[PDB]
Amino acid sequence: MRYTIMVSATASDAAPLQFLAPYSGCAMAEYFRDTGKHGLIIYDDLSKQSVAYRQMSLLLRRPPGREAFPGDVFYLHSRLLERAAKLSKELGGGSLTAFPVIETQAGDVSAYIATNVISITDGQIFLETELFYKGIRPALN
Amino acid sequence: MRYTIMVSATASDAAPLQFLAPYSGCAMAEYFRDTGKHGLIIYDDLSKQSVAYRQMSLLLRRPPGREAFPG
Amino acid sequence: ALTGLTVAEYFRDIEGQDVLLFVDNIFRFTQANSEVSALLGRIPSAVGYQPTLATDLGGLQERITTTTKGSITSVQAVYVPADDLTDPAPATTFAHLDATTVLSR
Amino acid sequence: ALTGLTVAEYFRDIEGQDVLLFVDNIFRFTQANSEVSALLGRIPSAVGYQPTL
Amino acid sequence: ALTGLTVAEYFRDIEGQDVLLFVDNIFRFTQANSEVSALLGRIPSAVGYQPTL
Amino acid sequence: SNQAVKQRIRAIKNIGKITKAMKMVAASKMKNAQIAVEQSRGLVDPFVRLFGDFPAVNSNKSVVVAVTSDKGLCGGLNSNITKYTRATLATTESEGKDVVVVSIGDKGRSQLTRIESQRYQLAIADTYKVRVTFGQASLIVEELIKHNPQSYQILFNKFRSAISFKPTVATILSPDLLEKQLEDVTGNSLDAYDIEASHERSDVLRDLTEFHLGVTLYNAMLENNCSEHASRMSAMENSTKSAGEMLGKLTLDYNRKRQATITTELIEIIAGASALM
Amino acid sequence: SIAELGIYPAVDPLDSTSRMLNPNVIGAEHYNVARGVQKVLQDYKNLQDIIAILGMDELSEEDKLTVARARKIQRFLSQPFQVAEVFTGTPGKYVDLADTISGF
Repeated sequence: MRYTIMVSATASDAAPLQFLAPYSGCAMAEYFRDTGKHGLIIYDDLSKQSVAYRQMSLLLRRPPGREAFPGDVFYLHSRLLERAAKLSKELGGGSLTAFPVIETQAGDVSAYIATNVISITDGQIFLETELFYKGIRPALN
Repeated sequence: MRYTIMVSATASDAAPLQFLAPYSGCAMAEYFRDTGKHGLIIYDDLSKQSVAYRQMSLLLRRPPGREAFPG
Repeated sequence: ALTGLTVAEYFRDIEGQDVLLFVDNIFRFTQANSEVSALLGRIPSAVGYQPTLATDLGGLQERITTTTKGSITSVQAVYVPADDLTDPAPATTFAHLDATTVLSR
Repeated sequence: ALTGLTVAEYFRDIEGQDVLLFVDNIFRFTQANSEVSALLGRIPSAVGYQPTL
Repeated sequence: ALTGLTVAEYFRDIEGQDVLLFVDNIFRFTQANSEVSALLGRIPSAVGYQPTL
Repeated sequence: SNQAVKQRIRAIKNIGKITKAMKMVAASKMKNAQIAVEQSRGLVDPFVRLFGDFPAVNSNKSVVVAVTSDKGLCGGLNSNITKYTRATLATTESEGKDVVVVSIGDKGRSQLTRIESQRYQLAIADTYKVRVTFGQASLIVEELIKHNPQSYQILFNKFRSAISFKPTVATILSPDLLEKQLEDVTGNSLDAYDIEASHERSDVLRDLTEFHLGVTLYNAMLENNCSEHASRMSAMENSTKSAGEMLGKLTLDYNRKRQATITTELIEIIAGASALM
Repeated sequence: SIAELGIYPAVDPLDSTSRMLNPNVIGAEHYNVARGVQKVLQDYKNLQDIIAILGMDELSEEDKLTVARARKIQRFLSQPFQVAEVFTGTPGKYVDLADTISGF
């Protein structure tokens, strides 16, 4: 915690606070990216930022799409995870590394929010549930 | 081509033109039915006409039904 | 389910005890909140639940914690609709559960 | 995607030569019009897309 | 279907006899009601049908 | 479509219950056929110490027998020995000899004419229907002495355990033209025996290799019958398992299509109520 | 489903269509190799469920000839790309059109 910021928007918080906390956290870590330093960010459960943003859109009477998600639920994570960059030497050379976390349901990586972030992020660390109960931990597929 | 009419409302055309082109083509083909000759009308992508008719009807604010198609 | 919490939150915050709250069928708490959001005209989310499914459950379940004065421990009976664990009413409920006790015939 | 064609349409119509147009994810043209069309006051089409897809 | 039934209800009531009524595609009676019911100001029921199905 | 997986689910749910029944009938058949293999295994070995075991002999006529199963859901048993049947009918054939090919079981004729079409002569089948007896194997032996070869080759799967079934080649030399000639090693190896028959040694050997042929045929098709029930007990252990994993992936995909159907039907009801209200 | 088998480019050969796949356009023997490859891959696609639950050892010999041929043309449709050398290590291969017709 000497190097960690913790931006928490829990389950009891209002849905616009859970929608915002990935952006509030990424602005805090972009301080280190922009001043030449290096940053790590973990948005644990971007699966739950989507449900907070689906709640705001459906309470705004906005027309829903795949799995009742708004049409801009791609852009929600898209403009968030594009801010994790590696800057040039003329901009400082700082970097921000993102680790978004998506919870699937039955290993379904072809879900809507899951496939959205797979087309945003560079890599993918798929953690398998059958390897996890066989004691293989970290249960990396 | 000496026996064929080609009625062509392509994808760049307005949705009312693709909605009406099956009827425009049938009315041309109904000239041969009504004068004792024989016609053969082929409505290629009648699925794409109903997509144009759904578009034209959701914008006229007529309320959608199953797969957002009109009643 | 909020009324049963408040009786249990007194025994935690004022009496300073370890309390057992039994929510009999947490699924019927979900589906009764899904009914009142439909009566208030709100547009339902996926499979038919309220748009505030995670924050209605989260508003209930986050009052069941250990504070510095005592704790509420909650034993909640879990109904699984259509024998589908990926349904949003158990899949949001399972985010909060710390243990399951399966009673089999 | 329309700015990209206008560069490519100039070389086709005016310069009159063979060009290659690589458009990475022309779906993102369709998805972007579907985000705007929720706010342009339209009844949504099938699975949530704009009526003029 | 209501016109074809009235012709048979006359033979049943006024002439008092055993009538046969063959109705081909009674599905279309319900289908044609649903083709107008959205324009009659009714919010849709299930599979596409009118609430008064 | 969403019923196309609902009908596919109940189909694979019954395959995994049918092939769990076929596995347990094959396990009950294998336990009471195992008690007959060892009682048949005894009579085989006084002949192979009296007549030796000479598989690669210079015969001029042979009858090769590949004894297989009748039913074909046993899983890589009946084609395993036709791999070995061509492995011996290319090993013996270095001298231009005659070969008559005989198969026991319907899965043998259906796979021997695929490799060996012209020297195939006889097909025995429906052997295993009630049980395998010695009187049945004696008649099957007798039409192998209708042809008068210099040798016989029997190809069967020997029931070692419920896991291993090593394919065996069993060889019977026919009596006074080739059996004693392979025994002509420093005089004769058969001269030590004092023949207490009624007629001569060349005539007791006729009765003895026919008895040797009927015993190693009865044991061949009794070893192979329960090497088939053990192979059917594991071919339906991979089937009940694979149709339970297929049913697992099919109920998960139905439940995605179940949930996506309720959201689709609901969004179309909200979009139609919002167009009016 | 093709990419998880490791076949790259993960092209579905029974979903990829062209208007150039026409015997008057590409030629007679190019068109026949292409339709011949798609017939072996479709026949193996029809055998996938019975191979899944009964196994390889229960098909006909005529069937398990095409299972082994379609498993060969499934792998042979894959190819190392010259732009994938940075994360795969295998050098890329520009296959000529005559080399893939007579190869297939």
